[PDB]
Amino acid sequence: DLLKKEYTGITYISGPLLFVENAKDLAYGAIVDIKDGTGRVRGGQVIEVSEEYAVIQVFEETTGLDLATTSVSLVEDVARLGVSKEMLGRRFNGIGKPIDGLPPITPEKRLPITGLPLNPVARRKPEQFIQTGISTIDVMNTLVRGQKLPIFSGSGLPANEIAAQIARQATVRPDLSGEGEKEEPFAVVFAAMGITQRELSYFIQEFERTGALSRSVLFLNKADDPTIERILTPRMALTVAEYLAFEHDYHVLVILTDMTNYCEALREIGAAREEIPGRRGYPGYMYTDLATIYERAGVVEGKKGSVTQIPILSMPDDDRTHPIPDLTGYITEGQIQLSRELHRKGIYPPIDPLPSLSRLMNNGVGKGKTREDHKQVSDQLYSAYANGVDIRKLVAIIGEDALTENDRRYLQFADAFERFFINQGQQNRSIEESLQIAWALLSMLPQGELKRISKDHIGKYYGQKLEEIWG
Amino acid sequence: KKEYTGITYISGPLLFVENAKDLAYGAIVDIKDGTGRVRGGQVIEVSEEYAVIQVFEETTGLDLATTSVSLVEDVARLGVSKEMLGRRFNGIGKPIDGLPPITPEKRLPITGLPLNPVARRKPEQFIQTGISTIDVMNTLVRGQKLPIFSGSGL
Amino acid sequence: MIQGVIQKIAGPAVIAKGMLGARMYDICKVGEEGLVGEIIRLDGDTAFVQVYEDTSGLKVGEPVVSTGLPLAVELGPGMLNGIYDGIQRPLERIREKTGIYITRGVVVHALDREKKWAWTPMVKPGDEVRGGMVLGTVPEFGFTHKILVPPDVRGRVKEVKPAGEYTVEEPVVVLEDGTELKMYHTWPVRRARPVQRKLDPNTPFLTGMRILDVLFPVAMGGTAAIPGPFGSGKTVTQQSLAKWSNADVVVYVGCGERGNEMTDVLVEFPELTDPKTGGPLMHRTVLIANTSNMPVAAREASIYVGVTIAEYFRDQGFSVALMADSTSRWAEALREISSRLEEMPAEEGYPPYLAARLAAFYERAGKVITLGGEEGAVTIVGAVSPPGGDMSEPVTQSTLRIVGAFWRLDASLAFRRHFPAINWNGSYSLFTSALDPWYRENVAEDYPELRDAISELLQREAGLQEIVQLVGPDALQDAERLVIEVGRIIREDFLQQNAYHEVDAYCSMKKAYGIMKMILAFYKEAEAAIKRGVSIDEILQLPVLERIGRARYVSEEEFPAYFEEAMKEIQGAFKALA
Ligand SMILES: Nc1ncnc2c1ncn2[C@@H]1O[C@H](COP(=O)(O)OP(=O)(O)O)[C@@H](O)[C@H]1O
Ligand SMILES: [Mg+2]
Repeated sequence: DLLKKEYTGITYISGPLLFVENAKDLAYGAIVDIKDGTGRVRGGQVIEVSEEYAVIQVFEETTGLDLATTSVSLVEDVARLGVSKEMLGRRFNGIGKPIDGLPPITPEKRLPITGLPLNPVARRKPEQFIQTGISTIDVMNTLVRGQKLPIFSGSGLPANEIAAQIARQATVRPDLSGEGEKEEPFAVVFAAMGITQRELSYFIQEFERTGALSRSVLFLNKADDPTIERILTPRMALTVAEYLAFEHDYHVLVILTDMTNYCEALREIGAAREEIPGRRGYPGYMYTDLATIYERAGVVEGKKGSVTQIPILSMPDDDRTHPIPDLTGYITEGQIQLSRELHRKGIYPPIDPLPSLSRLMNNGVGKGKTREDHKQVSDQLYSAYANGVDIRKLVAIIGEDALTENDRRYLQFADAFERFFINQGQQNRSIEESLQIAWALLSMLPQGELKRISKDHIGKYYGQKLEEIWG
Repeated sequence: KKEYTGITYISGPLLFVENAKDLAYGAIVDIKDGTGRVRGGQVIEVSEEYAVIQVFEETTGLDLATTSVSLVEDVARLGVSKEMLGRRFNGIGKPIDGLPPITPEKRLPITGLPLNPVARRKPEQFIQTGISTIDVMNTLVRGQKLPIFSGSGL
Repeated sequence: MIQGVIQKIAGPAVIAKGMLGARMYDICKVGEEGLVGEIIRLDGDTAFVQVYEDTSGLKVGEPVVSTGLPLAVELGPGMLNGIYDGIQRPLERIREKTGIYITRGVVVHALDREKKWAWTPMVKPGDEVRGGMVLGTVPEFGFTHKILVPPDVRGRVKEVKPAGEYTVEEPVVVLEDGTELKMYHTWPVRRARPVQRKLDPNTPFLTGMRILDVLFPVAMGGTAAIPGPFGSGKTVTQQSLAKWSNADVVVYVGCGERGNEMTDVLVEFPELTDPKTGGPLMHRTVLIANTSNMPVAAREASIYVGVTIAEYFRDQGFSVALMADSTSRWAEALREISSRLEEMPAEEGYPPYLAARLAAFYERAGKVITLGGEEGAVTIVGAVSPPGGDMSEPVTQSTLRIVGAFWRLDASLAFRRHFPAINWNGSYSLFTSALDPWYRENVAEDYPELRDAISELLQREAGLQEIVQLVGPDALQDAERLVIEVGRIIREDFLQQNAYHEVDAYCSMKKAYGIMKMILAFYKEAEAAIKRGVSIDEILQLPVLERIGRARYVSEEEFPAYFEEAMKEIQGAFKALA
């Protein structure tokens, strides 16, 4: 209603937590306004309520607050976001306020940002093949519409350029799939958490040059912004994405810049409240908290729209067994892992195919979708590359001159594979070009060693030469 | 004979009973609820105000209104006899083979006294186990403690 | 009944006061909306309730009402070909009552009250009845669902209904004591359904995968564990077991995993064929789903609901296979609840009673004599997800001490796309010796000798790789090179299996026996030809290696001719090489 209720009587302020005693009328999970003695208003959220006292976490910094003049007032019982179709082309901060100088959005609905779980009966299988233009992804780790495919990166590796290239080059192929239906371009929902100015200025220029800002909604939480605001931002972005996808039949692509910062923000609050930790001090419920973010993608039966997620996260000390990559890989449908060793040699994009994985590959490839020899070629490349890597390891112990011809063939295959298939630069490749290059590489090996490829496909496609394409 | 009905706390395997200073430490008790079922338990801490009881089996169906605790025995004792040869027990002396229970020739505390080191003597006679690698190369002597170290699938 | 008010709300945990007289582990209704909760701690006048639904938006002062009964499931006809949530609510009717999202406070009956079933009686007035005895028979998708007396009911028959069509609410048998028996009954999930006698494991559980069926078998009443890191192959292996095993009824528990795999099962299965019935594959499957974004406290309930349903189908004389998608999420949920209770944690933060729950869960499996005199069995396969692939995880170590079989997965084999990626060096089975009389009767008289001969070659190859990594493969003698090559042939051709191929996805026992016989015959012939002075690198150029290397993809009904052709080609190769 028009009424608002005031709460004085704060008894404890320290770090990100604030304590108020006679506040039994505050619902659990409600949003509050904290008013300073100078009139400044800061946000908050109730995380524990009792008839004795209540606990409120503060989004902004606690500078200038005091126990004599501060007051707390209720905003709403459930955290909600006002969403509209007018949001396309606007920029917002980490809590949904405009920062582009334009008037605020006139809401059409007010949706809870925590969301609701999708019914497993209401889902359907994602099967539409998406062509990203990168041979290491399209052929060996195929991405389909409705998948969660995070990128596992290091400290100095170019994950942002790969994400921008994917967003620039992604398209479906109606002619191969037989649908015949053209598409409108993807709408991009961009959520940044703790991003620096150097990366943000690159992303803004990349989106400006390709003309994608007219179809994009941006949520920006910079590195000098308060830390606790990072809890809200993925939920706001995914709420807007879900509304656009399942209410107006858009095809939404979601990019989350750094989940490591989100996990650090979660760990700070968890250690403030003294939860029981998991590995390396992170709270024990981090698997559940991450699950409510990733599981908001997919495809819904009877609806045209879809949500696709590309989270980006940095592995500390390039460790795959850190809790953040481990709990991320236990939820998502695969990952794309970059290699620092490939980056040192000048290969771009430095995607390492052995640790990479795509679970939904079998649905969107095969006869009548891309081509009948996709999966067997993908498997044969993996086996041959693994043998080449093992021979590389053995050479370092026994020396190169002791190799037989069979091992030298695999060594040269691995070298040519790295120098030609992975290393492609900024060029855009169709799936047919990638398959042609892959078949050209496999022609170096003897015909009798192609165990995983059927003999009819071998008779149909074997016998190419790589040098004719470039010379 | 006496029964205590002052239960004040039930959580997990523990329960607290007030005004129960008469129970000895380590004593065995039985817990009776409203359905007539009887459970077992052990006193693990005694104080002036209450005692802490660790309950065998689950605590499903207990409540703070009707539960009562009685004393069974001051210390855990076992009745032993020469008729125990050829019998199977469940780990607290209750037979499981279906035969009638044995009559006790004595009742002994299961926590035994230490042996006096000056009363021992040197072991000097062997046991034939029937295994060549044990009898010949690693012979077992009467009075020895000789463990076997194994693995998961062995 | 007991009625109280909310005192404190914090996440999934609600503390209510005024609840004197409430009993442990009873079901409570929380708030004005009526969220389902369970009491886990009594302390003076208050009670501690864990809520099976999201608690956002609740306020202090709302009523709390205790039903006075523990968590129970409805057991009866109509459970096959359906999908249920963690506390047994049919999702396909929540889909009708709500949108595409799952909301709070939905009350649906587990069994449909409107469907009419064809009832056929067996008892007559004047009969004595007892728990476990059969009352009648109702057809269901080609099965004969038997209506059973509840295990604690005893009396004498007064009157029965004649043959006809009735719903599950219609009383069919009225006793002299006055009790009325319906087609269904309720049973608490935390109590094991009683049996008459446990039996010995003497019948193999056929999974269709060569390595598991041959090298590490599991009996019909056994238990197996499959641990491994993420992206190793647990889910695909369990779904292959659901597709191809010889169990009559399959129960699948999706504890804390993705919803896309449940959608895949819901879509793909109705198009498939039962290997032994001929009808649709979905007619024998029950799905219990609790995804990762669903509430945490419902993860514990789903396991008990699934094992209780599996035990119920055992009492009718069937053999049931139960698959638990991840038991590590159950332990994580127990750890999450324990943080609110402020208890002292054990190693890795788990509550100290974690090992008791897992031991009590695997204990329900086995082959029994039912109370009605029939013979049934339940076999459990449980997946474990260790953090970071650390096999010294407390859950893994607790599971390792009670399971009869252990199928360890490896990440290094999964990187190079070698599937099923079972780590041979760290896997074992304790059911191998007891199944030997069955193999001789049903497969071949010399099958255990062939299996042991294959194991000897694998062990010898494993003992020689410590030298190859030191001095290279070319420094060994001729026989050692032959052993290495035969081990590579075995690894590439026998153990490997593609679960997505049309033919290779399912392999019978006799086909595996034939492949092993071919491999051993080739090994013996090559060993004999080595003594004649023929070099090892000459032998591996033979065209008979292609015949062995592609015997996987031969169809089941075309294999007998291929086997006899390959056995003659083996003689045709080595008798003309030198
Ligand atoms: N027998 C098999 N044949 C072919 N591919 C397999 C096999 N087993 C696993 N895979 C592949 O390995 C990946 C592992 O998936 P999944 O088993 O769902 O992960 P997790 O083991 O972590 O649950 C799958 O994407 C699948 O493509
Ligand atoms: Mg899985």
